[PDB]
Amino acid sequence: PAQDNSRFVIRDRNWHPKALTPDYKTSIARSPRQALVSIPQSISETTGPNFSHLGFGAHDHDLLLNFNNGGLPIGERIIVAGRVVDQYGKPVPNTLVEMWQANAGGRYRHKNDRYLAPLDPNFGGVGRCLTDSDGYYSFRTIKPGPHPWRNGPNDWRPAHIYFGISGPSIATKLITQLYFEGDPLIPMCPIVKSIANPEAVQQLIAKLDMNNANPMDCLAYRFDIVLRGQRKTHFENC
Amino acid sequence: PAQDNSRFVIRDRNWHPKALTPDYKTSIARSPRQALVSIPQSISETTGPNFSHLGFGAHDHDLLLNFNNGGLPIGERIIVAGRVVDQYGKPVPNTLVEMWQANAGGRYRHKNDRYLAPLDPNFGGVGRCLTDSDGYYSFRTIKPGPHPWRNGPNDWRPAHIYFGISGPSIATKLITQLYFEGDPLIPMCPIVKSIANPEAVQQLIAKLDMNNANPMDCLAYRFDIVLRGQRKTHFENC
Amino acid sequence: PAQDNSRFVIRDRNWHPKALTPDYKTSIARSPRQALVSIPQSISETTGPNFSHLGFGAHDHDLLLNFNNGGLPIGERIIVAGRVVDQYGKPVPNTLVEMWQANAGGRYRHKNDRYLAPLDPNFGGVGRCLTDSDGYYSFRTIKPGPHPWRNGPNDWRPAHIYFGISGPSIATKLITQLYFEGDPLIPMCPIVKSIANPEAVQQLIAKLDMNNANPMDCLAYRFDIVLRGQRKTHFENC
Amino acid sequence: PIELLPETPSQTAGPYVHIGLALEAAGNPTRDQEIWNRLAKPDAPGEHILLLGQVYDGNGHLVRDSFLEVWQADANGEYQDAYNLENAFNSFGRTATTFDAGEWTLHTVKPGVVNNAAGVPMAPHINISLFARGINIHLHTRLYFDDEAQANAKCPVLNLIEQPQRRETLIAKRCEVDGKTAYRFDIRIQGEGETVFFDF
Amino acid sequence: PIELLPETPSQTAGPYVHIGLALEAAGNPTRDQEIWNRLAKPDAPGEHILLLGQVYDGNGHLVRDSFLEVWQADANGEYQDAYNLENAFNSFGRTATTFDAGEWTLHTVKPGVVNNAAGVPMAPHINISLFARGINIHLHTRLYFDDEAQANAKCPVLNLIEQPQRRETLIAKRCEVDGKTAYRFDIRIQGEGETVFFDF
Amino acid sequence: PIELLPETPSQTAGPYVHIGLALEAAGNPTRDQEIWNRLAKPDAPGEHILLLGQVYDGNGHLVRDSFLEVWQADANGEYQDAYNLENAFNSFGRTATTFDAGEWTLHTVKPGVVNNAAGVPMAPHINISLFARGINIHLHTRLYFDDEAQANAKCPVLNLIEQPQRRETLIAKRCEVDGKTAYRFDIRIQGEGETVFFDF
Amino acid sequence: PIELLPETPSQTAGPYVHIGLALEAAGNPTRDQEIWNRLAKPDAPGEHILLLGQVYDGNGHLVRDSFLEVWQADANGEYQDAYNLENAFNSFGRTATTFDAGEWTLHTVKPGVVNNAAGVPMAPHINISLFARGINIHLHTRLYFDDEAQANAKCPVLNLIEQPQRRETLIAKRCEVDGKTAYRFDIRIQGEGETVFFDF
Ligand SMILES: [Cl-]
Ligand SMILES: [Cl-]
Ligand SMILES: [Fe+3]
Ligand SMILES: [Fe+3]
Ligand SMILES: [Fe+3]
Ligand SMILES: [Fe+3]
Repeated sequence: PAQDNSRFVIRDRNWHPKALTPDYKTSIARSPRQALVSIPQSISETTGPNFSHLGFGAHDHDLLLNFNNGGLPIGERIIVAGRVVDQYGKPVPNTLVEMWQANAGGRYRHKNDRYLAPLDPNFGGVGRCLTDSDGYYSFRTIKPGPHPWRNGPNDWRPAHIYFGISGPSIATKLITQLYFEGDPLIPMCPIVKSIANPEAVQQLIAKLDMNNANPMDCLAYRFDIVLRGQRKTHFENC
Repeated sequence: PAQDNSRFVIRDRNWHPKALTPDYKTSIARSPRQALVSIPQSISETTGPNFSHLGFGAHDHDLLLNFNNGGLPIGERIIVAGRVVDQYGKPVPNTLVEMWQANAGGRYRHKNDRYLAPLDPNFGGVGRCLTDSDGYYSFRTIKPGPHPWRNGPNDWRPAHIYFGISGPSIATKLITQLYFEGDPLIPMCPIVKSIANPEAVQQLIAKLDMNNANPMDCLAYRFDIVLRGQRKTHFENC
Repeated sequence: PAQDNSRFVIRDRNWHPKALTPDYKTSIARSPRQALVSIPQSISETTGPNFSHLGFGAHDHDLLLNFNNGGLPIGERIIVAGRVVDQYGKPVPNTLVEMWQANAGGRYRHKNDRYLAPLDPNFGGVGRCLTDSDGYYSFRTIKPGPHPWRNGPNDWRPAHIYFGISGPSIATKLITQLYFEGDPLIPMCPIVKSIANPEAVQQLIAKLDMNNANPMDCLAYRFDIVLRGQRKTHFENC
Repeated sequence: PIELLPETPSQTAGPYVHIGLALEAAGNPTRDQEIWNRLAKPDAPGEHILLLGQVYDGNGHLVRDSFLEVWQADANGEYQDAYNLENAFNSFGRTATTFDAGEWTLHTVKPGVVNNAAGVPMAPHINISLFARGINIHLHTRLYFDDEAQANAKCPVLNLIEQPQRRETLIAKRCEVDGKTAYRFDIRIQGEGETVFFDF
Repeated sequence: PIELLPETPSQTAGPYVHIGLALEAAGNPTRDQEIWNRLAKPDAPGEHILLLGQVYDGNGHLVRDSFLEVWQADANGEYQDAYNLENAFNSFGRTATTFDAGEWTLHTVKPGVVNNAAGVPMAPHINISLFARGINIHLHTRLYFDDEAQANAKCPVLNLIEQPQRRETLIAKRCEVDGKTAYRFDIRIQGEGETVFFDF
Repeated sequence: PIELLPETPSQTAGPYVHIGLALEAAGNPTRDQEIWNRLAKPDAPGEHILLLGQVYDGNGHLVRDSFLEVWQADANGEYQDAYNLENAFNSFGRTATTFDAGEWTLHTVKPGVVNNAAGVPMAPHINISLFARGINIHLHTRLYFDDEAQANAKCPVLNLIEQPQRRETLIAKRCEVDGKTAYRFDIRIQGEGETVFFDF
Repeated sequence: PIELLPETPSQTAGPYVHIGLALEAAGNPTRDQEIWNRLAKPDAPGEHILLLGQVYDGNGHLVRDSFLEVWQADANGEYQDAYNLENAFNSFGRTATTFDAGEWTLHTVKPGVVNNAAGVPMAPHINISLFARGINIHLHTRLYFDDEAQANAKCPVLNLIEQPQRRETLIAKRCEVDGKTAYRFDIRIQGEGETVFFDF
C-alpha cells in the first residue's frame, strides 16, 4: 500500500485563478466566501492512484482514429505533446494525462451543447495516455475551433483543449486548459483572465512545434506541464 | 463603350513581391530574367470590365450554403468582410471580388490536391460578390486550415484565402492571399516572405473583428484592400 | 412603427464603471450581486424613441435665459458644444441631449440639496436640445462649481454637468457626467474613479474651446459623445 | 483585433436627476412639453392599466430617488418611435419614485406580443431602465405580467434565465386600483429576491 | 528568495467535463476500462456502504454538472494506490451529479483509521475534490461519518477548524437506501452552511 | 515626398486557382453564369478567330496550371466594358491551360485599331495577364497578329521595345484549325525567346 | 514557436580537403587504416561493379578537386553501418576526382532494393554527397542505374522530380571496363543538364 514519504510545495493561490472572478459569471455563485482551512500534509494528501495497470485501448491517445465511423475527422491535423515535470524540474513518469475538446467547428459531443455548428461523425473529443519513463506524453487530434458561450453577450472561448493530470498524489492533481500560440481570442477571454498574472497565462499557451510535425501530414504543438514540487520530509517530529 | 479618362498611380514593385524569390522554389523557373518594358497608359490599360450585370446566385458569397449536400460544413464559422478603396482612399463600388480556399483541414477541392486530409462533403471552396455602393464586401465561410506543400521538406502554408479583385481597369486587377491575425506560420512561409518589406506583409493579415461577429453563431475577420490610386489626366498633349 | 434592422456593438463593462465601487459608498447597497443575464438583441432592444417632434421652448438650450427672474445668472458664461457620433464614427442626428447642473457655487435647485451655498435667483439648471442633421449640439450656461457631499469626511465633486443622450435605441441611451479640463478635483473623486481605466476617464473631460468662444462675452468647452456602434444585421436566421 | 472608438463611459445620474428629467419632482416649474408617465390617452386602443412599484436596496430599504425609463409595444405588438404628446399612445415614458412613500406610477396599455429576432414570440413585457444615486450604469430589466403565465412559460428571453426561481422576480402582480386593472412590480437591486438584470 | 518553476495554473473543468471523465454522462460510448464510482467489488472486506449527495450553489440551487474525485483508505486503514479494475478494492474513484436530479452516488466500504504525520489517529474520512463549470480551481473537502462521533471529536484535522459549528458541515448522515447502509453528504459551495474546504 | 496608402501586395494565384476562377478545370460543378473563354457569339461583327497557345518555363517545360485573363477591343476598335453573357461580344475573357496538353484556347473576333493617349494608332492587339503557381505578381503582355505587319511596324507600343528581335515574341502566328482561322501565341516566361512583359 | 539549438553552419571543404580525407591524393603518407573507394572485397555477395564519373561546373569545365561520400545498401537491400576494414562489404565509402583527368572511381556491388518509409520500393541507388572548393554546403544526389529502367520508372523518389527530363540526370550509363560491368555517372552542378540535388 501507499506510504507517506514526501511533501509537496504549497500552492500559490494568487498564481492559480482565485475562486471569485466575476467576469466569468458562473464563478459568482460557485465560489466559497469563507477562507480555505489550511491543514498539514498527511498520508491522505501525499498519496494518490497510480494508473500503470489501467488497460488502455490501442487508439486511446489518437482522436483521429478513436471515433472512427467510416472516415477521418475534418480539420487541422495536429500532434499535442510535451513533458510533465515537477517544480524542481523532475520528470513525472507513468502519470495519467487525460484530454478532451470540441471539434474543428467548436461543437462539443455532449448532450448539453446546443451550439449550431455541426458534429463531425468521425470525431469524439477524448484522449488519454500515461507519460513515459522520462515524463513525456503525446496525443494526435484535430485543432478545436473557438466556441461561443452565454457569458457576456458576445463571448467566445479561444481554441482550447482540457487537460487532467494525476501526478504522484491527490495534492498534485490538476485540471487546466491549453490554448494555442497567437490566438487573438486569448486576451479577451474571461476564463483565461480568471488568472490575474499575465505570466501565468503564458504557461497555458502551447507553442507551434515544427520539429515534431510530420511533413505532408500533421502539424504539432508543445505543451509542458509543471506539477507541485515533491521533496523528502526532513527534521519532522523532532 | 469604355473611355480613357483616368491614370493609375505606378506600382511599387519593391512593395509587391519580386518575380524571383528562390525560397519559393517554383518561382525560380517561372520568373522573367529580362526587365519589364515600361509603357505609357492608354485606353487599353486604363479600362476594364464592369460586372454589374453578371448574374450572381443567391448563395454565391456564402460558402456555408453554396455547396450544400445535406448539411453544414465542419469548421470555424466566420464572416470575412472589408472595404475596397484606392490609394487616395476613395471607395471602389460595384467591383468584382472573388475568393477561394481549402476546407477546415487544409484540403482543396481540386483534382490535383492529394493531401491526405479529407474533403468535407458540404464544403466547395469558392465565393464571389460585388462591393456595394460604398465599397464594402462580405463573405461567410469556414476558416481554412494550414496546408503542407512540397517546397522545403517541412513547409506549411498559414491558413489563407485567395482573393481576386477587378477594380476599375486591367491596370488595378490584383490576386492576393489573406492571412489570419496571430497565425504563427506566417513568419515562416516562403510565399508570405516573397514580400520583402515586413510592413507590406502586415497589409495581408486580416484582423479579428468582434464587432462584426454574430453571437452564438459566427466570428468575423476584417480585410481591407487597397487598389492603385486613380486620378484624372492633367496637362496631357500640351 | 419601428423595425429591427440594426445591431449595436456590445458594451465593454470594464470600460464603463462596474456596479460595485465601494469608495463611492452608496454603490455598495445599490449594486446587484448576481451576474447580469445576457440576452440577444431583438426589436425590444434595438429600437427607441425619436424626439424630432417634441416641442422645445425657445430657450430650452440656454440656461442664461431659461430661468429669468429679472436678471442674468452670476458665474462663468460658457457654451458647451460637441458632436454625438457612434463607435464607427457615424454622426447621430436629431437625437435628444439633456443636461443639468448646479449653479456657480455648487448649489443645486432641488428640494433635497441642503448645501449652505446660496441659490441664484436667475439660474435653474436644466437644458435640452436635439442634435442637428450633422450630429452637433450646443448649450449656453454657467460653469457649475464644485459640490461637497457626504461620502468620505472631506469629499468634493469636481465641477460637473450631467448629460443624458437617447441615441437611436434604448440600447444606446446613456447618462454620464462632463468634467472640465485641468480641474484638480477630478483625480480625487470616487465617482470619477468608479471608472477603472484612466483613458476612459479622459473621455469625460471637456476641453477648453477658444475657437467657439464669443469674444467679450462667453468662453466655450467641447464635449464629444460616442454611442454604441450601429451596424446592419447580416447572415441571420440562415 | 479591430478596435472602434470607445463608447463614452456611464456615470451615476445622481440624487438630483429630477432637476433634468423629473422637473416637478425636484420642486421646480415645468416646461410646456415634458416626457413623463402617461403613455396612453383614454382613446388609445387596448387594455388600459396602471403600473406601480417600489425599489429596494441590499439592506431592504427603499430607494427613494430612483428614476425609470420604460419602452413598450402598443396593443398590436408594434413599437411606436415617433414620440409626440399629441399621440393617443407613445411607446416611451419616464417616471420616478416619490421621496416620501418611494413609489413610482405609470399609466399605459398592456403591450401586445413581439417576436425575438429568431421569430419566436416573447411574452408581453415592458422594458425598464433604472437610474439612481449609487447606480454607476443603469440597470436593464423587464416587467412581465402574472396574468400571462402560459406565455411567460414559453418566453425565449425568460428561458435564458437559468433558474426558474429567478424568473419569478420579473413577474408583476395584478391587482385592482380604483376599479382599474393595476400591476405591482417591485425591484430588489441586491440580495434576497434580487431582480434579474440584463445585458444586451 | 529561492523561486522554483511555477506550477501550471488551474482552469475550470467546464460544463462538458463528462466528455473526458464521465463518458456515459455526456451521452457517449464508453471505452473498455473506465475509472468510475464503484470502489469495492462485493467480496471486499469491510462494511459496504452507498454514498450519495447533492451540491448547492450560493443561491441554494443545485450544481447539476458537478464532477467529484474521491480518495480513501480501505477498511484496514491502508491506501491502495495500484489502481486496477481486477482489484477487490480501489482507494480512488470518480462520480458526477445527474443532470435531472443533481445527485451523485458512490459504492465503497467504510474506511479504516489512518494516522496523521505526527502519529495522531484521524477519524474515518473520504477525501473529495470537487470540479465544475464556475469552479476555477477544484475544492478539497473531507466526508466524515455521523456514527463516528467519538473519533470525530478527537480528529486532529477537524480540530483545525476554529468554529465547532463549521465542523458539522463535514459530517455525513447515516440512512438506509433499499435496506442497504448509506450516508448522505451534501455540499454547499457558498453562503449559509457553507462546506469547509481545505488547502494543503 | 507625398506618400499615398500603399497598394495591397500581390501573391501567387497558386496551383488551385481553378477552384475560384475556372471551376470546370478544377473538377467542380459550375454556377449559372461563369466568365470564360468565348468572347463572341456567332452573330458578332468582325472576323471570328480561334486563339491558342502554350506557356513555357525557363527550362522549356510546359506551365500546365497557367491562368490567363484577356482584354480586347471589338472589331470596331471599341472596348466593351459592360460585361453581360447576353452580349454578342464582351471585351473581357478568361482561359486556362489544359493539365494534359498544356494548351489554352480563346474564341473571339480580331480587334480593331485603337489609338494611344497621343492619338497615334496602335496595331491590333489583345492585352493578356498571366497568373500561375510560381508567379508572384501577374505578367502583362500583348498578342499582336502576323498578318498585320505594316501596322505592327508602326505601333508606338511595339516601338518602345528597344531590340527589334524581342518585338517578334509578341507576334502570333496565323494558321487553320478545322478550317477556321486561328493564331498561335506561345509564351516563354524565361530564357531563350523570352516573351516581352510590360509594366504600366 | 519552439526553437531548438541551431545546427552548426556548413562551410566549404576547400581545395585542400584531401589533406584530411584523401591523404594519398594530397601527396601525403597514409595511415594504417583509411576510409576509401573499395566498398567490396572479392568475397562480397552480389554483382561486383565499377563506378566512375566526372563533375562539371556551370561553364562546362571539370571540377578537379571534388570529394565524394557514398552510402548504399548491400546486395540484399540492407544498410551496413558497422564500418570495418575487415568486412567483406561496407555500405560507406569515399572517393575523389583525379587532378589531371578529373575522374573519380568506386569499387562496390550493385545495391539491392530498399523500401521508402511508406513501404514502397525504391529503385536500386547509391546516395552521394559532393563537397569541393566553391560548394558552401554539400550537395546530395542519387546514382540510379540504366539497366533498372522498369524499377526507375516506379521509384517514389524519382517520381518526386516534377519533370521527367530531370530524372534522366540521375541515371548512370552501363558500360564494360577491362571486362567488368561499369557505370558512368557524371554530375553537372549548374546549367544545361544540371543534376538533380535533394534536400532531406
Ligand atoms: Cl453557454
Ligand atoms: Cl505540393
Ligand atoms: Fe452632482
Ligand atoms: Fe470549453
Ligand atoms: Fe494555397
Ligand atoms: Fe583553408
